[PDB]
Amino acid sequence: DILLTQSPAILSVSPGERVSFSCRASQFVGSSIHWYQQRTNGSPRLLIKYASESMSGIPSRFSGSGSGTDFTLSINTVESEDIADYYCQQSHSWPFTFGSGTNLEVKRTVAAPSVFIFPPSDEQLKSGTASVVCLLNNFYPREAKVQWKVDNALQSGNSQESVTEQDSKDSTYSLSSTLTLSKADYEKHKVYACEVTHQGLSSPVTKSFNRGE
Amino acid sequence: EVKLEESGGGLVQPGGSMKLSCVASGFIFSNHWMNWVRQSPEKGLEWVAEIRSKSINSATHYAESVKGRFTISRDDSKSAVYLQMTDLRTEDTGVYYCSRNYYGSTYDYWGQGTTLTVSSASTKGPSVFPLAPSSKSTSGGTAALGCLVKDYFPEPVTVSWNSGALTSGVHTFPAVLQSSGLYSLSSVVTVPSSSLGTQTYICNVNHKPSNTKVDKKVEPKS
Ligand SMILES: NC(=O)c1ccc[n+]([C@@H]2O[C@H](COP(=O)([O-])OP(=O)(O)OC[C@H]3O[C@@H](n4cnc5c(N)ncnc54)[C@H](O)[C@@H]3O)[C@@H](O)[C@H]2O)c1
Repeated sequence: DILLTQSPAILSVSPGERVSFSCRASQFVGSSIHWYQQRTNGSPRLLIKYASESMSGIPSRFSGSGSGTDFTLSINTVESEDIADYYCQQSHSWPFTFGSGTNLEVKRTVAAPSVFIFPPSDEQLKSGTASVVCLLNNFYPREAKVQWKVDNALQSGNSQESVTEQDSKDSTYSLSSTLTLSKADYEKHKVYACEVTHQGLSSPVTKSFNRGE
Repeated sequence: EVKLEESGGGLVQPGGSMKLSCVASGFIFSNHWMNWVRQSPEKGLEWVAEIRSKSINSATHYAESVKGRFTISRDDSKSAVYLQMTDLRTEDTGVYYCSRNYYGSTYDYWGQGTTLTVSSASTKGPSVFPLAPSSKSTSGGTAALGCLVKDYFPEPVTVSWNSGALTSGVHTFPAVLQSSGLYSLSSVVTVPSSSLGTQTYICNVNHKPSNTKVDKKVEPKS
């Protein structure tokens, strides 16, 4: 079977610049390389067929070239809308195979997160568990640090984080951190605090509440 | 407009069976070759099976990794293509796309995918709790609120806001597997703080494997 190698697997470019994705076939595939774009939570969308023929409705900044075993997808001016995974596929011979995909990150200016803390709902507390959520909204770059403090005691091993993929409208990330305690442990303490550090914050940001206020 | 719509995914034990369906519209179905293509973090995009036109004996072809276990079929009267999976393995887990291939070239149309989980664990429907805005969730003119969708299995759940009328500012986070073996996620949205208490915010959570369809109104607290 023909292996398609997409390397690098990750590309990061500034807006307005050109980017090129590489697809190399382990055997001759002629011109029979097709490119797909898959946005987060979306389905693959055919962009270019047969190395260089762009499909109807595809923006003109997308082009493709190559033949034999070496192929390139190019985006002449990159916008945040182009944030996606990009896959090549050969139909030179059977079975058809896909590359492993290259992810496009689009750089942007530093954006500090907006931070929000959520107490556990009264509803959940009746079930004997407390989840406390800290939200970091629409920040860049991706690196961020969240610490949980409960009556100023640093928490460990009882939180989990989730990060969105980069947003294709504003090139930012968002992050949730969820602190999970038993109701018994939750009611033993007063001050619940989420402390956030990020390149865009000149000093760490703390969001807190007092249990029952 | 071409549309492809899959269904039938969900949870099944190792060694089990499951049949996926896809209904097509917007092209002459009986002339064209229908495919299943799956996607997983480990293997990426992977062609699974194809059935060609009745005019050429409805010929079927399978990836080597599913041959002898999967059967692809079609019903042209219903514009439907099916994938009967048997003897399922953990590594068959992933998102299954219905797709048209143009006579041995491009996959030129794709469905939205249906998720298969092969696992010995049981289905569990989520609990939905509000992430209630206050002033510690108000950043100037912007407030945040959301829904915590906790303790469910398997993936996926879908979350909409105000029956899909509210999409700007929404972030539905990737699910995280908890140490209990159950998933949890939050969906949040940022809104004008002036709209708290004057506009209604409802998260619509759907977890098909448990037939969970919950609408949770998220209000500021007391
Ligand atoms: N010999 C050819 O048919 C041929 C040759 C060269 C290029 N093309 C191109 O191929 C495209 C589509 O060709 P096509 O034949 O697949 O569809 P078509 O778009 O040309 O359909 C034309 C009509 O033929 C009938 N038709 C086609 N398949 C039918 C079926 N299974 N059952 C009943 N009626 C059917 C329908 O009435 C249909 O409205 C066209 O854009 C054409 O330009 C076709």
